[PDB]
Amino acid sequence: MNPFASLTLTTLTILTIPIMMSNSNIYKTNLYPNYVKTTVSYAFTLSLVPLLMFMHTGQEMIISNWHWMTLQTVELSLSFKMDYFSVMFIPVALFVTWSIMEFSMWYMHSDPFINRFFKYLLLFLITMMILVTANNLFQLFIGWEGVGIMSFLLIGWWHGRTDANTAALQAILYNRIGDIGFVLSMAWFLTHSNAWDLQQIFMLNNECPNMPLIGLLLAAAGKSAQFGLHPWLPSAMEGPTPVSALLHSSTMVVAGVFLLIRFYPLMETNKLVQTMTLCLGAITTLFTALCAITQNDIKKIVAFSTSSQLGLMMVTIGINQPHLAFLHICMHAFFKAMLFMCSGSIIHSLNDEQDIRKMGGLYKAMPFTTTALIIGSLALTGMPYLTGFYSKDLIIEAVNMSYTNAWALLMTLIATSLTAAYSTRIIFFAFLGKPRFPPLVLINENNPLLINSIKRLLIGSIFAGFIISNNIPPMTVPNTTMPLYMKMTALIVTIMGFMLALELNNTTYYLKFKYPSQTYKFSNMLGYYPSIMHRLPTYHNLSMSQKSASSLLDLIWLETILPKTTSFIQMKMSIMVSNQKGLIKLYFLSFLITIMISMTLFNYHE
Amino acid sequence: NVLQIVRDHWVHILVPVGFVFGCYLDRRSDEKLTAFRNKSLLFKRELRPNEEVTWK
Amino acid sequence: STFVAYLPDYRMQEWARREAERLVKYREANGLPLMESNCFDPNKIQLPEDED
Amino acid sequence: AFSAPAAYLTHQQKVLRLYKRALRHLESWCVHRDKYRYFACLMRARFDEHKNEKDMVKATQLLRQAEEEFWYGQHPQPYIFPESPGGTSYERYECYKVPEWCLDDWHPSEKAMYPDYFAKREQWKRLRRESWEREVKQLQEETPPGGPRTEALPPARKEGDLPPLWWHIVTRPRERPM
Amino acid sequence: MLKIIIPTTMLLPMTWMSKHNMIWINATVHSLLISLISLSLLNQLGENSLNFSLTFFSDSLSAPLLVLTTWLLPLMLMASQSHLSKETTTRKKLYITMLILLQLFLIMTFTATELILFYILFEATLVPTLIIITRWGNQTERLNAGLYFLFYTLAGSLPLLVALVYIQNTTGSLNFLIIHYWSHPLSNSWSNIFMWLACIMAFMVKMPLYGLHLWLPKAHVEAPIAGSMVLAAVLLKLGGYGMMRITTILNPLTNYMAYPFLMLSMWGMIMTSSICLRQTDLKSLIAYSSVSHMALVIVAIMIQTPWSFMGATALMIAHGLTSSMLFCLANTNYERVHSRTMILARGLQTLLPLMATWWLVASLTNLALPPSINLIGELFIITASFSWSNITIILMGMNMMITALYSLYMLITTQRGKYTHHINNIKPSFTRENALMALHILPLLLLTLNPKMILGPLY
Amino acid sequence: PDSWDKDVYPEPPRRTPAPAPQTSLPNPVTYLTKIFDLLVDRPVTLAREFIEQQHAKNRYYYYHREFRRVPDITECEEKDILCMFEAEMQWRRDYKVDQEIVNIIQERLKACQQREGESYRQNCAKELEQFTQVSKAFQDRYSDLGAHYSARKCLAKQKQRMLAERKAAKEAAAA
Amino acid sequence: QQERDPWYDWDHPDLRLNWGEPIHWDLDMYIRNRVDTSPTPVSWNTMCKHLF
Ligand SMILES: CCCCCCCCCCCCCCCCCC(=O)OC[C@H](COP(=O)([O-])OCC(O)COP(=O)([O-])OC[C@@H](COC(=O)CCCCCCCCCCCCCCCCC)OC(=O)CCCCCCCCCCCCCCCCC)OC(=O)CCCCCCCCCCCCCCCCC
Ligand SMILES: CCCCCCCCCCCCCCCCC[C@@H](O)O[C@H](CO[C@H](O)CCCCCCCCCCCCCCC)COP(=O)(O)OCC[N+](C)(C)C
Ligand SMILES: CCCCCCCCCCCCCCCCC[C@@H](O)O[C@H](CO[C@H](O)CCCCCCCCCCCCCCC)COP(=O)(O)OCC[N+](C)(C)C
Ligand SMILES: CCCCCCCC/C=C/CCCCCCCC(=O)OC[C@H](COP(=O)(O)OCCN)OC(=O)CCCCCCC/C=C/CCCCCCCC
Ligand SMILES: CCCCCCCC/C=C\CCCCCCCC(=O)O[C@H](COC(=O)CCCCCCC/C=C/CCCCCCCC)COP(=O)(O)OCCN
Repeated sequence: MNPFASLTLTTLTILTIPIMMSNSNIYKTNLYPNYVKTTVSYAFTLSLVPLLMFMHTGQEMIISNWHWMTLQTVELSLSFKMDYFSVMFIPVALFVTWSIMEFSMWYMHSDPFINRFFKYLLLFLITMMILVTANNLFQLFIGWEGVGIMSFLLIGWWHGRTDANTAALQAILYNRIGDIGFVLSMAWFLTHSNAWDLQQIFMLNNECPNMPLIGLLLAAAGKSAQFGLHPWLPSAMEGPTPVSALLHSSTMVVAGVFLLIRFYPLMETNKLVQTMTLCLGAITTLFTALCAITQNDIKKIVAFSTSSQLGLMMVTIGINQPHLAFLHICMHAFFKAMLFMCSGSIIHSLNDEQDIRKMGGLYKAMPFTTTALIIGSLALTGMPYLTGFYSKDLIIEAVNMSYTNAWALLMTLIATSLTAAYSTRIIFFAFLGKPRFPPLVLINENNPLLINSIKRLLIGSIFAGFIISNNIPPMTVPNTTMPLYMKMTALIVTIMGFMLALELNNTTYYLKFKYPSQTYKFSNMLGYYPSIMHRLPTYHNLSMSQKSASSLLDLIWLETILPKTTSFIQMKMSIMVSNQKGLIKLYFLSFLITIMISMTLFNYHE
Repeated sequence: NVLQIVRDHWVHILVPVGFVFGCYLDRRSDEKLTAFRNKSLLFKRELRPNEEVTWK
Repeated sequence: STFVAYLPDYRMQEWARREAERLVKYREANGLPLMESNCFDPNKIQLPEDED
Repeated sequence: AFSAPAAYLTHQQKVLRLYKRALRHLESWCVHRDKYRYFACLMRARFDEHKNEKDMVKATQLLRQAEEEFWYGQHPQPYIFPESPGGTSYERYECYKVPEWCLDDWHPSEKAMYPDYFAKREQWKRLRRESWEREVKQLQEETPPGGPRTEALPPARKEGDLPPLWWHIVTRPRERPM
Repeated sequence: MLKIIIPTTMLLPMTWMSKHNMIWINATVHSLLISLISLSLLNQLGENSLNFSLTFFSDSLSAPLLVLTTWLLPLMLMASQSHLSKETTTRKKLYITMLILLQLFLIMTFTATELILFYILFEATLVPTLIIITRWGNQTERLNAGLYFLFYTLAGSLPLLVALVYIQNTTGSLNFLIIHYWSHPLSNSWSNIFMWLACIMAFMVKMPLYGLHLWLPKAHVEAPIAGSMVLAAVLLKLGGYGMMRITTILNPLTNYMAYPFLMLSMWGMIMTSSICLRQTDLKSLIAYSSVSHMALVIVAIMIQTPWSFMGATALMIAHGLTSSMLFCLANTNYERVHSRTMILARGLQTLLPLMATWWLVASLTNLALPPSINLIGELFIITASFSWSNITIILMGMNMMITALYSLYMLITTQRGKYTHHINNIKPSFTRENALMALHILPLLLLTLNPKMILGPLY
Repeated sequence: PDSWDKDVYPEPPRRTPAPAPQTSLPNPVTYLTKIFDLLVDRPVTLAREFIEQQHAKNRYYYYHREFRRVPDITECEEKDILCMFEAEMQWRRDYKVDQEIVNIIQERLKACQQREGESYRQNCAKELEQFTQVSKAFQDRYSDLGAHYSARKCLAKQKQRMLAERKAAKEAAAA
Repeated sequence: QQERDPWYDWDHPDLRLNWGEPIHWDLDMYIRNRVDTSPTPVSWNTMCKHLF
C-alpha cells in the first residue's frame, strides 16, 4: 500500500499515546513533560515524510476509514483530507508546539501542575489536528469546539483569579457567536446539497448562494477575532505565556482563515462575500494596529499584532488569493511564536513584569533574547528574503494589482505603517535606554531549554520562507509587470513607519510634559469598544433576564393567570356555597323556588 | 453449616426465578399467535422432511 | 457494550446495500434508468376517468 | 489591609493620598527616571506652595480643584504592580491556597508520612483550645456595653495570654503556598 | 416482555424480605441485573416493531427509554441511601417500594399497544412520585409543589381520556397498529380542532411547554434527589413519547395547529435560558435548563420530519442522562453544606478535584459539545427547523449562546474562585458519589460510538 | 481488489507516469519508501499471511436473504389488514433499497470529485447528471411524505402527480 | 463590586462582601465577573460619540 496514508494517520495517532498514559505512573513523576515533548518531536519528524512525498509528486488523498452512521441518503464517516494544506500545516504546527513545550519546561518549572499543563497542550494540539485534517463539516466542527474548549481551560489556568475566568467566558461567548454562523452553514449545506463532506459540496455548488458563505464568514470572524468579535483575543493574554504563544498567536486563531481557505472554490464564485471579507479584514487589521501602538503591556501589543496579521489574512482571502493566505499563516506562525517566546523570557527574567515602562536596557543584559526579538521584528515587518518577505510582500503586491475596494487598500497600507510603528515601540521601550526595573537583578537566560527552543524557531524564521516558497508548485499567477513606485510601496510604507515612530519615541526623552490628545485616548482605550460593548448589552440582557423573564412573567403573571386565578375562584365559590346559617326556613324556601322552576322551565318543555 | 446462610440469603433467587417464569410465559404467549405460521405470502415455505413447524 | 456492538444486523442495512448493488448493476447494464419517478406501476392505477 | 479603618479620612489623609496618586500617575506619564524626577520635584514644589494654609475652606477648594485636575489628566493606563488589585498577577496563586483544617480529613496513611509536622500541629491545636476561653473573656471585658465602636482588637495583657482572635491571622496558608 | 416485568415485580418481595442492613445491596444488584436483561431490547427489526403479544410491543423509540429507566433505578438507589441513613427499616423499604412501583409503571407505559392502557399507566406514574415528593421532601414547600405537579398534569390529562374514548367509539379501536394502518385525515372543523387540543395538551404539559411549566421548578427543586432524578430523566419524556405516538392520527391539522406551540417553544426556550443566567438556587437552574431542552424537543416533534424525530429521540436520551448527573452533582454539595444557594460554597475545585472534573464533564455535555449525542440531537433538530423555515436559525443560535453562557456560569461560580473561609465541613468525596457520577457519564460517552441505538424508528 | 463489483464502483484505468530523473542528487522519497517497505510492509504482510492461514482452516459461509415479491398497496382492498401490512413491509424494504442506491451514486460522485483534481468540473459531468436523475426520481418518490409516512401516502402523492401531468398533457393536446 | 475597596479586609475577599451586611438586589449581576459600573477616565456619552 502507498505509505502516504499510513504515515499521515500515524502522525495523528501517536499524539494520543501520552493522553492514554495520563492515567499511568509516568503522569505522577516529573518525567511527563519531557515525554510529551519527545512524543511531539517524533510526530513532527514523522510528518516530515508525507510533506516530502507531496513536494515530489503532489500526492493528495482522502481516507474514509470508519463509517459512523448513515441517515437515509446521507452517510457520515470519519474522513481525513490530506491535501497540500494538511501536509504543509501539520509539520509547522508540530514544530512550533515542540519548541513551545521545550520552552514551557523552563517557563512553568515552578508550577505544581506542570503535567496537567502539558496534557492540556497536547489535547489542544490533537483537537487542532482534527480541525485541520477534517474532510466533512461534522469533524471540522468537532475540532472547532475542541480547540475552543481547550482555549477556555487554558486561559483560566489560574482559576483563583477572577479576570482569568472572565476572559475565558468572554472567549467562549465570542466563539459561540461565530458558531451560530457555523451551524447555519452546516444546516444550509445539508438541506441544499445533501452532504456535509467537502467533495459533494464542491460538485453541487457551481454558483454558491449568499447564505452558506455568510455563515462561514461569520464563523471565521468569530474564530479569527475580526472587528465585530475581536476583543477576546487581547483579553486571552490572561493565560500563561506558553498558552498565548501557542494557542492565541500562531496555531488556533488561524482557524477561521483556514476555514475560509477550505471553501475557496465556493468563495471565488461570489463577489459580495469576497467584498465583505476584504472590508472586514481591512477594518480589523487597521483598528488592531492602531490599538497596538499605544499599549504598555508587551503581551497586549503582540496580541494586537496577531489580530492585525489575521486581518491581513482576511484581506488576502478577499482578493481571491487563498494559497497566499495559507502561506502567510505558515510563515507568520514561526516569528509570532518566537516573539511571544522572547516576551515570556523577558517577563520571567524581570520577576513576572509585563509593563514595558519598567523594562530598561536589556540589549546587553539579554543578548540572545534581544537578537531573537530583533530577527522576529524584522521578519514581521517584511524585511526582504526573511520569512515574512515571501508572503507579506506578495500579499501587498497582489492587493495593489487587483480590482479592489480603494478604502481597503488604503487601510492595508496604513496598517503596514503601524506594524513597523509598534515593532519600533516594542524594541525602543524594551531593549534600549537605561534600566527601569527594580534594583535586585535576577536576569539570567542561561538555560539550554530556552536557548535551544528559541534557536530552533530563529532558524525557522530565517530560512523557512525561502525553503517553502521554492519547494511548492506555483498555485498563483505571479505579478510580473508593475510600476516601480508601486513595486516599492510596502518598503516605503515600512520605512515611513520606522522613521516616524522612532522620532515620536525619541521625543519622550525631552523634559516637557503635555496632556494626552483625544486621539491618544481613543487608541489606548481600544476605541472604547470594551468600555461600551462589555457593559451596555450585558447589563441590559441580565436586567431583562431577571426583571422581565424571571420575575414579571414566571413569578407574577404566569402564576396569576392559570393557578392563582383557579385558586381564588374556587375559594370564593367554596365560601359562597358552604356558608349557610343552618336554618331550615331558608332551605325550604329555596326548595319551593326550585320546585317552581322545575315545573315551569322543565315541565312545560316536552 | 448451610442452613443459616440459606435462611438469610434465600431472597437472592426471587428475581432470577421471576426472569425464568417471564421467559416461559413469553413462550406461552407466542404459542397463542400461530394462526398464520407458514401462511404469509412472503415467508410461506415447504417443510423439511423431518421438521414439524417453521417456528415455535 | 460488547453485546450491543456485536448485535446481529437485523436492521437489514448490509442486505439493503447488496440489493442496491444488484439493482444498480442490472439497471445500468441494460441502459435502464436507475430509479423511476413513479413508485407504483401506473398500469394497476385506475384514476378517475374525467377531470372536468 | 492589616489596620482597622477609621470612620472617615481627614483632610490631611486625603491630601497625602492625592499626592501619592498624582506622583504615581506622573511616573506613568514620565517613563524615564530623570524626567520623572524633574517633574516630581516640580509637583512637590507646586504641592508645597499651599503647605501652610490656615483657611480650611480655601484648602478644601484647592483640594477639589486638584482632584478635578488629576481626574482630567490621569493616565488611562497607569502602571500597576503585578500583585496589586489591578496587576497581571493579582490573584494568580489563590488556587494554591488550601485551608489548614483540610489536614484533619487526611487519611491515616497520609499522616503516616510527615509525623513530626502533625505532632506539632497537635501542639498548636491544644494551644488554641486552651487559649480560646481566655480570648473570649478578655474580649468581653474590654468591650463597651453598646458593642465595639471600631474594628480594632486588643493585645494580650496577662502572662500566658494570646491576643484574641489570632488563629486565622497566624495560620494564613501563604503568599506562595506551592 | 414478561421477562422484564416479572423480575421488576419480584424486586418487591425481595426487598420486603431482606435484612435491615442488606436492602440497598440487594436492590442495587438486582436492579443492575434487570437493566442488563432489558439491554437486549435494542435489537430492532427495521421495517416494523417487535410485537411480543397483544398487550405489549417494543419499538426503536421505546427501547432506549426502557433501557434508560432500568439503568436509572440503580443510580437512584445509590443516590438515595446517603440521606436516608437515619430512617427506619420499614420506611426505607417503603421508599424502595415507591421506586420499584415507579419503574414498573414506566416500563409498562412505554410498551403498551393500546392507548387506554398507556393512559392508565401514564396516570398511574403520578402516585409514587407524589408520595415521594410529599413524604421525603426536605422543605415545607413540598406540599405546594406536589399539588402543582398533580393538578397541572390532571387538568391536561382528563380531556385526553375523553378524546381517547370518543376516538375509540368513532373508529372502533385504539390499538396503535390499527390506528396507524387505518389513519384518515382530520378535516378543518372546530370539532377536529378541539379533538386535536384534547389529544395534545396533556403531553404538552408533561414536557412541559413554556407557559405551562410552572409546576416543574417547584417539583424538581422540592423533591428528594431520587425524585428529581426520575422527574428530569424519564418522566419528562412521557410527553414526547405520547406526542410521537399520537400525531399519527392528527394529520393534516398539525400543519397549522402547531403554530402557537412552536412560537411558545422557541421564545420560551430563549426565556428559560435567559432565566438561568439570574438564578440564586442551583437546582432551579438545572430545572429551567431542562425546560429549554424540552422546548427544543417540542419544536422537533411539532415540525413532523424524520430528522426532527431522530434528533428529538437523541435529545431526550442525552438530556435525561445529563440532567440526572447534574442533579446528583448539586445534591453532593447540598449534603455537604445543607443549602441550595449557589454562591454559599465557592472554589470547590481546590477542595474536591475529581468532583470538579465530573462538574466540568457534565457542564460540557449540557452545552452539547461535539461529538456528544446532545449535539447530535440538537443539530438534527436545528437542521429540520431550518428546512421548516430559514429564520429559526436566529433563535437556535441565540439559545446555543445562552446555554453555553449559563452552563459555564454555573461551573465557574461553583468550582472556581477562592473557597468560602468559614465553611470547614467539606469532607473528601466518597466512593459512592464518584461511582454515581461515573455511572452517569460513561454511558453518555459510550453512546457516541453507536448513535443509531438512540436515533429512533425513523433511522 | 475483486471483493467489490467493479461495475457498481468503477474507476478510470489509473494511468501513472514513469520516473524520469534529471539530477544526480539522490531522491530521499525513494530511500524512505524502501525503508518503509522493509520495516513495515513485510512484517504486516507476514502477519496477514499467518492470519489467512489460520482463517483457511475454518471456512464457513453466510447467505444473502432473498425476499419474494408480494402484492403492493395498489391491489389491496380498503380494509384488508393483512395485505396492507405485507404491502407496507415491502414498500419499506424498497424505500431502504432506494436510499442505498442514492448512497451508491453519491459515493461515485464524491470519488470522481476527489480523483479528478483540478479538472473535476469537466471530468465529473456524467456522475453529476447521474446523481441529478436519481435525485429527481427519489424526490418525486419520497419527498414531503413527512414522518409517519406510509405506502398509502406515497400512492396518494403519485396519484396527485399523475392527475396534474394528465391535465397538463390534455390541455397541451388542445394547443 | 469592582468599585469596592480591594485593600479592605473583607470576609469574602473575591466577593468583596462582609458577613451580615445587606446584599444588593442585583448582586449576581455585579459580581465583578460581570457588569462593571466603575468610573472611566473618559466620560460616558463621550466614548459613545467617538465609537459610533
Ligand atoms: C507619497 C506617499 C507617502 C506617504 C508618507 C506619509 C504620509 C503622511 C503621514 C502623516 C499621517 C500621520 C502622521 C503621524 C500622526 C501622529 C503624529 C503627531 O502629530 O503626534 C502628536 C499627536 C499624538 O498624540 P500625543 O498627545 O502626542 O501622545 C501623548 C503621549 O505622547 C503618549 O506617548 P506614549 O508613550 O504613550 O507612546 C506614543 C505613541 C502613541 O502616539 C499616539 O498617540 C498616536 C496615535 C494615533 C496617531 C497614529 C497615526 C495613524 C492614523 C491612522 C488613521 C486611519 C483613519 C482612521 C479614521 C478615524 C475617524 C475618526 O507613539 C508611537 O509609539 C507610534 C505612533 C504612530 C507612529 C506611526 C504613524 C505612521 C502611520 C500613519 C501614516 C501612514 C504613513 C504612510 C501612508 C500610507 C498610505 C499613503 O497626534 C495628534 O494629536 C493627532 C494625530 C492624527 C490622527 C488623525 C487620524 C486620521 C483620520 C482623522 C479623521 C478624518 C475624518 C474627519 C473627522 C470625521 C468627520 C465626520
Ligand atoms: C481515566 C483514564 C482515562 C485514560 C485512559 C483512556 C484509554 C483509551 C480511551 C479511548 C478509547 C477509544 C475507543 C474508540 C472506539 C473503539 C471501539 C469501537 O470501534 O467500537 C464501537 C462499539 O460501540 C458500541 O457498539 C456502542 C456502545 C454501547 C453502549 C451501551 C452501554 C450499556 C448500557 C448502560 C446503560 C445505558 C443507559 C442509557 C441507554 C439509553 C463501535 O462499533 P462499530 O464500529 O459499529 O463495530 C464495527 C465492528 N462490529 C460492528 C462487528 C462490532
Ligand atoms: C400559556 C400557554 C397555554 C397553552 C396554549 C394553547 C394554545 C391554544 C390556541 C389554539 C390555536 C388556534 C385555534 C384554532 C385555529 C384558528 C383560530 C381562529 O382564530 O382562526 C380563524 C377562525 O375564525 C374566527 O377567528 C373564529 C374564532 C374566534 C373566537 C375564538 C376566541 C379567541 C380569543 C383568544 C382567547 C384565548 C384562548 C386561550 C385561553 C388560555 C380562521 O378563520 P376561518 O377559516 O373562518 O375558521 C376556520 C375554522 N373552520 C374551518 C371550522 C371554519
Ligand atoms: C448573532 C447573535 C448574537 C449577537 C450578539 C447579541 C448580544 C449578545 C449579548 C450577550 C449577553 C451576555 C451577558 C452575560 C455575560 C456575563 C457578564 C459578562 O460577560 O461580563 C462582561 C465581560 C467582562 O468584561 P471585561 O471588560 O472583559 O472585564 C475585564 C476587567 N474586569 O466581558 C464580556 O464577556 C462581554 C461580552 C459582550 C459581547 C456583546 C457584544 C457583541 C456584539 C457583536 C456584534 C458584531 C458582530 C460581528 C460582525 C462580523 C462581520 C460579519
Ligand atoms: C393544566 C393546563 C392544561 C389545559 C388543557 C386543556 C385543553 C384540552 C382541550 C379541550 C378539552 C375539551 C375537548 C373535548 C374532547 C374532544 C372530543 C371531540 O372531538 O368531540 C367534539 C366536541 O367538541 C367540543 O364539545 C369542545 C367544546 C369545548 C368544551 C369545554 C370548553 C373549555 C375550554 C376550551 C378551550 C381551552 C382548550 C385549550 C386550552 C389549553 C390550556 C390553556 C365533537 O364531537 P361532536 O359533538 O360529535 O361533533 C361532530 C358531530 N356533530
